[PDB]
Amino acid sequence: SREEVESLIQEVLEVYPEKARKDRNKHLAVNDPAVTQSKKCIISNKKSQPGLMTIRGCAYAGSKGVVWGPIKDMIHISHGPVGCGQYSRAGRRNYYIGTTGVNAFVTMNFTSDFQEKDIVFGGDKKLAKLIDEVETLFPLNKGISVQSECPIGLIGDDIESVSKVKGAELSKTIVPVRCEGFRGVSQSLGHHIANDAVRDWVLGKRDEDTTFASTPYDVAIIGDYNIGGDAWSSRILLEEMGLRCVAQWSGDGSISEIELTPKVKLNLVHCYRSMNYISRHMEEKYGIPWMEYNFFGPTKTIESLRAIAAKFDESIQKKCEEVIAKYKPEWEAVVAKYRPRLEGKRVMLYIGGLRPRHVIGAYEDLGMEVVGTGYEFAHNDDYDRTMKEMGDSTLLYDDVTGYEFEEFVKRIKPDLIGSGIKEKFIFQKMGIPFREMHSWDYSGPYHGFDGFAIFARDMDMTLNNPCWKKLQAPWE
Amino acid sequence: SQQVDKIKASYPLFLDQDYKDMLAKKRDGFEEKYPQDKIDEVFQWTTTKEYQELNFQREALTVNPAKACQPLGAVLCALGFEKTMPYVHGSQGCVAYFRSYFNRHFREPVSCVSDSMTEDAAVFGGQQNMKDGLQNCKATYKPDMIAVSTTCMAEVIGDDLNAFINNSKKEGFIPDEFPVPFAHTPSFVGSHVTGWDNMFEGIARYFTLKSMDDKVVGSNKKINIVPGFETYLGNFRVIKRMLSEMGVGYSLLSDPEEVLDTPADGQFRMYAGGTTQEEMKDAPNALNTVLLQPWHLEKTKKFVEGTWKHEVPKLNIPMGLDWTDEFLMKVSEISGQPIPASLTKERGRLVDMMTDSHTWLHGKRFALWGDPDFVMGLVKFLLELGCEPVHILCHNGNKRWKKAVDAILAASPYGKNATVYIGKDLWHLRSLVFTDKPDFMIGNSYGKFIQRDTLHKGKEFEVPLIRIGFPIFDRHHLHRSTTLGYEGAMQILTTLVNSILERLDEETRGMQATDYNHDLVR
Amino acid sequence: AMRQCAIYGKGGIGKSTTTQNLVAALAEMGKKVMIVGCDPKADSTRLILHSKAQNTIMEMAAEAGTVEDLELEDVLKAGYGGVKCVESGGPEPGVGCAGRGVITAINFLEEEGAYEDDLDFVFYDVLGDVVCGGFAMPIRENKAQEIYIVCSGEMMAMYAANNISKGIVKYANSGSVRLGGLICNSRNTDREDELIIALANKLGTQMIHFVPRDNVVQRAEIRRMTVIEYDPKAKQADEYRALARKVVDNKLLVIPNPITMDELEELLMEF
Amino acid sequence: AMRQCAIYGKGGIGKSTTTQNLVAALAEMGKKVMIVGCDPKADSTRLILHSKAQNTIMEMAAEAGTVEDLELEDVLKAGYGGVKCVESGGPEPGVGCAGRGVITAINFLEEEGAYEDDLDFVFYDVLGDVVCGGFAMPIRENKAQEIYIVCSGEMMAMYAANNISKGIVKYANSGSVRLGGLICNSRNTDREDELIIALANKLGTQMIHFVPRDNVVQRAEIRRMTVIEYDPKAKQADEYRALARKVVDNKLLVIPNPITMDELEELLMEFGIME
Ligand SMILES: Nc1ncnc2c1ncn2[C@@H]1O[C@H](COP(=O)(O)OP(=O)(O)O)[C@@H](O)[C@H]1O
Ligand SMILES: Nc1ncnc2c1ncn2[C@@H]1O[C@H](COP(=O)(O)OP(=O)(O)O)[C@@H](O)[C@H]1O
Ligand code: CLF
Ligand code: SF4
Ligand SMILES: [Ca+2]
Ligand SMILES: [Mg+2]
Ligand SMILES: [Mg+2]
Repeated sequence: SREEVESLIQEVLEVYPEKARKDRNKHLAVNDPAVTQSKKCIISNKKSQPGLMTIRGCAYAGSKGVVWGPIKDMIHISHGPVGCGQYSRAGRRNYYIGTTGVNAFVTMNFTSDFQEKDIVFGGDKKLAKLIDEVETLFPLNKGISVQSECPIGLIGDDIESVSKVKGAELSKTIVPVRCEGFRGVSQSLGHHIANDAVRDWVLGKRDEDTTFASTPYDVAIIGDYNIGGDAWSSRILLEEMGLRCVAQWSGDGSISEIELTPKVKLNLVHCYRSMNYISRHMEEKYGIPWMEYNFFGPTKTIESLRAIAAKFDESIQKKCEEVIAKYKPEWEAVVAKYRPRLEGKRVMLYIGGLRPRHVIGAYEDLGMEVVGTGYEFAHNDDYDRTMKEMGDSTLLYDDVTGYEFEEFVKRIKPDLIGSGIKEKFIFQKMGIPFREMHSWDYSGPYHGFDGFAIFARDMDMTLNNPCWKKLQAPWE
Repeated sequence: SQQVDKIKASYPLFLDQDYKDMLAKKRDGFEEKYPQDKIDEVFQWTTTKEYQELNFQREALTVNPAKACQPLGAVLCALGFEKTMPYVHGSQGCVAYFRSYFNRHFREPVSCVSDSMTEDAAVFGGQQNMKDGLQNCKATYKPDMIAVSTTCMAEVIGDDLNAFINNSKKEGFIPDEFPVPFAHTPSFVGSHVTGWDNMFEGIARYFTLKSMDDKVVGSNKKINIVPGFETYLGNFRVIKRMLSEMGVGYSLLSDPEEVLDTPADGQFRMYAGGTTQEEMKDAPNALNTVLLQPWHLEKTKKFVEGTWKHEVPKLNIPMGLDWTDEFLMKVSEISGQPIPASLTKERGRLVDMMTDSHTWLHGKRFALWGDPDFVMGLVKFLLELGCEPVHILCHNGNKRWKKAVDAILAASPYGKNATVYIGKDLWHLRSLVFTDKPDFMIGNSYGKFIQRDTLHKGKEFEVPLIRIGFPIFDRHHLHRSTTLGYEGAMQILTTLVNSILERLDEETRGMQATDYNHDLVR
Repeated sequence: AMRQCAIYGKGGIGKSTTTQNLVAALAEMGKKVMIVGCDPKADSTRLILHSKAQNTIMEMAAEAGTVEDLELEDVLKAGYGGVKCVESGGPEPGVGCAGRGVITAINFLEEEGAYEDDLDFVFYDVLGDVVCGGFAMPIRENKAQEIYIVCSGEMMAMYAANNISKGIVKYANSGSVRLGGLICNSRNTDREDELIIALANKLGTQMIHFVPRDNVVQRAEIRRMTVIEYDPKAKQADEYRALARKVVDNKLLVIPNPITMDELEELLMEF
Repeated sequence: AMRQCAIYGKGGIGKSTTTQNLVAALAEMGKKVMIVGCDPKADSTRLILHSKAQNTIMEMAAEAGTVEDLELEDVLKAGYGGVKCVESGGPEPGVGCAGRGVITAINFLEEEGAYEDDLDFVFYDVLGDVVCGGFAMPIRENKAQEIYIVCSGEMMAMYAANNISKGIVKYANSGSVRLGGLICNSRNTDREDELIIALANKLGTQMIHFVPRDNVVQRAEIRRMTVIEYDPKAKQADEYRALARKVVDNKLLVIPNPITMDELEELLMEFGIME
């Protein structure tokens, strides 16, 4: 109930000191589907209170980790000490096709590897030396990007000049990116720093080039990172509908695809938080319109295929119907097999920016009810989009602390919890089935119709796995 | 498309013809990919000697490092203590990364907190974050002790940890009495091992420095054991079991084994076990302090020898038959307790396994990498097994250590083709396996990729990866293994001989081709 | 529509003093102005404000501990004649970059909405001695379109003038940055004026106004007020109105031709 | 033991002229001395050198395009009294960090072997207007053990001196860097000596010397030579000998207790600078 959820929030906040307690209450809300504006309900995207175990990453993670790292052809240098590149290497599954270390470098870790001589003297000379070295060793790379770690902003290193001078010397595009960890308050400013970096150094190169032949059906998937091959499964559906996909941002992406993007007629934006900055820019500079779409679950996909097709002519609309007709028996078969298995099960989700709101349709397609949801680093426009999707009196949390999350889960008692790696081991211990939402628990793809079968099957094996019955010892 | 009866995951889903056609179209249509012949030409080039030279000529670019930063080392060590919460002063993205890197290797929850310093915190300093952070963390997680380490942003701006912590207590944010040991842990300097060493000397120093007069050496008749940075549970377990078996009293400082291994019984335990504060306080009263991994325990050796006046024995990490004999004999001399019949039986069994598996093991060539103590230990054991370690790489190693290992290699006729490389990454190693080919690679999960590259050149050129080391993320529960002692040696011996036998079977499995040698009894 | 100009010069030569006076003449004129000081000294906003010290964004934000946390009203306070005054502030000596403090302070104001407040003019009191990315930040992002450098008869003021002009030259293609004029502060030099204009001509910009040394200026400063404000009837007070009248009137922005050290040697030697 | 000294101050106050002249005197005495100017002007090595300009490590490193590729004999050239004169120089304005060029230069000088050359003294000319890490690097590394601040009767110099002392205090736990004294240059103010010593007392360090404003430095300077070298007999030549004598003789290095702007403001009026 609303009074009960409200009490639960108040009850939990009692443990915190006052500055932290006062600030946190602003981030916890009981959802009202009716409210138009998020700010009345919840406040978001504010610096985290120290010592509370927030799940948020840094700006480097948002820029190097999510937007930039997935491009296959380019080489990304983690500039600074050795750790950031190391923890983040091959951590995220933005799937790509290439010969690694030769023409594609995603899983590879490239670093300046700062030592104290570099921190005292500075790293510009080294970055230039590294750029030259990178060039002799890996001759087929199509670009270079420098992702700034925290010490770069602090020691006064100018990477723009080195990037500008070397780029000129190598007739190669080098993108300096200032995603220092201290900048921003979450993985979020990183996306913006990364988006802006893409726009200043890589978007306008084929500004005057008219050689590429373009059909009116050309479209670019924006903000789909191909985790587990999500983009590929999403891409095949658009192609079958008759649209041509010129570019993917940035999963399994290439710099050539990105430079050719402005040539496209429409931009489909899957992840609003990460790449909406680029989308708006493209609409202002090139006039290309952008529409947010959802491919999780058969209902969102059908609704999404339909909307995208309307923006196009009747042949496309007709083709859209054939495709929905084609995959309809496949998805319903999955529903028939797995809905009886997952029906009425309550779900709690914590993830960073796009997914808490987005996977709701898919869970509901399986008869599961999402009792509560939250975001690691989502803005309020993200929250505006969230409440319509969330049911009434459901719990909403922004930048939930670890302690808040455990207490909420103990009270609410959800059947299954979708969240990241740090949160997962605590919950299994508690005996609650956990599915990792970020990595799709090394499974996927969860996007599209093909993705949905994997998703229903995954929720079912974990939720109904025999191991949950076994936790209390028989001898009391 | 998906048959509901047998659903396909990414693999082999993308292997389907519609998807294959789609990817090709995407590759041909928008990727502007270099021709396959060119890609092939370039790939064969990296496998060559000429490329190794240019690759080994690098002075500024590091590709695929074998080392991680200091705070990782500091958080792991802080985890060793009872009801202790690791606390890292600096930016938060670092904490998320440490918890995830640890979570994946241990498949266990890792508790860590940050004071969350921002851009604004960069100009003013870390003082507010530290007071609020210390106050918020204590109220929220109820840790008995909070151990502070710092992120590079904090190290570069220069926040004073001692001043900050004292002012927090002085201003009243946290009690005066609440323990708050702190260690500066610059990521640019060293590695996670050094990070571990710093945190420990700091914790040891905070508890024992003010009171030394009351302490008298050998008064408590226990031997302090300092593990160092360790990611195998069996190691903590084995050291304790043998001392226990021998009857020797002991204190293991920084024991993270209960917490990293808590049971799923329906209740989540943030803190489990750990070294007690009293154990830390009463430590100088030990007869002696033994350091398990001496190469990264140098700062701690200085504090323990100088402040506690313990004469730390020079002993190598207890790996292999000789080193473990040396550690036991030494414990026997310090304890005054004899090595029991039970332990001598275990050594006998190790030798019996060595005599039993020697023909397959002999002459095998290995390329291996890791932290310096572990690599050093492994090198010593392989030579004891008569195997030939061709390429030895320690990224975070040094000149003295290299000198130490070369001496070890010189002592054995087996260490003839062996070469030690320090400051060289996995990219360098890739080149080494391609130019001079080892039978096997012993290392962490990062080597999965080197193996993939060798198989690409050819079946015959592939070097299978054998995983011993940290981090291991593609296999499950290996962190439950033991590398120390006779038990560790036995585990290591079984994995190497079986890795070798598993490979021979694969090579001889072809029907009417190579199956003549695909023997039932080996 | 809105022009933002930044005052640059060597320390101790009168930029805080010169800027405040020119702005009060402008305010007396009814023009709405905001003065943001990028100088670590933070005495930039002292005369209009009539306050001993103006708390910097950095001093206010440090106690609060976070930047968006801090209030605009507490940070930005209104001076005499309705002028807006704020101190960018900066870092502790030897920590981070002094110049970065200018940047967070300027972005906080943009986000907080100080600009697009229909402000007629914006002036940045800036430290002109060392050209650094952090110090030359207002030059890099187009924080300020027209830059006016305070210079005098000695070797240091002319050299710093040349250096700042060197800076405007490097960032010309990316920005709209131009050198607005050269304001000469009297060092009571024998041929100070001909020298600044001569140094100015070679440079490519006309010296906008010559400012004499007056004790009225010294006296107004002790009372913590501007000359225009303390004595409206004064010659020095009327002088400032000339520079302010000239600044509104001047329409010449030029990309500088930095001069060589030697020409500076021949030139100092010429007058 | 070879010695390292730094002159830090507000620009245009005579840091270079005073530093060069003191070293000429020590060169007169016979101590082997080396001067490195970390100020971007590089007119710092001009009086000793007898060169209109001195090509820097920064200028020399470029064109050459590699720092270690650059030769020492070309980079360091010996002056009057046999004192080595070298220039750190720096980047074209607005690009990178200026103090940074100072660091690469000392590193270059240390790596190429200038020190442990049994030079009795080493003098660093540094821009004292702003303190940030590139500038504060000599303070950060223990580049200069003893620091001397040139300052005058004007309020800007005292802000500069006060500002630099705050620098030393921050790097005090890490380093062996300590402020030596406050050198004083006369601008012909009413009570320059009394005012500087009061501030020195407030700062916690002694004002080392009072250097009179004289037209003789100018005559020697235009000739592009030092005062001690030009008129050994001159009165200004004896004063510079005294500073040289005072610096070698001085044994008081202290970590400064910085005064507030109010204390600085209050102390200027105490002598009547401001009513
Ligand atoms: N035109 C002037 N007439 C008289 N005194 C002046 C004049 N300009 C500046 N001053 C005095 O000289 C000093 C230096 O100028 P100031 O603006 O404070 O330095 P900065 O250029 O570093 O901001 C002040 O103490 C001020 O009273
Ligand atoms: N004692 C002195 N008496 C008179 N003039 C001096 C004296 N010391 C220096 N000067 C003059 O004053 C100026 C400042 O000295 P300089 O080293 O060039 O400045 P900075 O090192 O501050 O850039 C020079 O033009 C110099 O000739
Ligand atoms: S916020 Fe990297 S792990 Fe950290 S202490 Fe630095 S070296 Fe080590 Fe963000 S940019 Fe990166 S991820 Fe952190 S580290 Fe800073
Ligand atoms: S950029 Fe300039 S102000 Fe900043 S640290 Fe470097 S030299 Fe100092
Ligand atoms: Ca587990
Ligand atoms: Mg000022
Ligand atoms: Mg000088």
